Amino acid sequence: QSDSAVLQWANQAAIAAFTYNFVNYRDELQASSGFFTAEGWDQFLGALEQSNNLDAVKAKKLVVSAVATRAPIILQKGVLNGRYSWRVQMPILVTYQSASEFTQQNNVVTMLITRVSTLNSPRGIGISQFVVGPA
Repeated sequence: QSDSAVLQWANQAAIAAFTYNFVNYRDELQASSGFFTAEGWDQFLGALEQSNNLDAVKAKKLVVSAVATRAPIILQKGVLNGRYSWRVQMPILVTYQSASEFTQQNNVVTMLITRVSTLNSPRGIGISQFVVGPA
């Protein structure tokens, strides 16, 4: 598990979460579940639920897409609760658009990636915590 291996793996992860539309959101959602640890997935869902973004896309029939504003960094790394973790951070530009609309947001995604058995996640690592903020 390289630091760069985790960084990129964390790069796809973030962008994937903001790549879906009102037509396929269920496939896209469920697809990116491998990216997450057992609880990181529960956390990610709970966060989705609380946000409306999804209801917005479904309602206004939008196509979400995102791109990395800057390169992802590792704020801190090392053992957290007997599991080696990386706290990766990266800004993105989300683009909620349709035939009628076109919005953009500047977001900062922060993920806690930890090590996990390859018997459940062939990669070896997983997002234990996915957290979005503005600017």
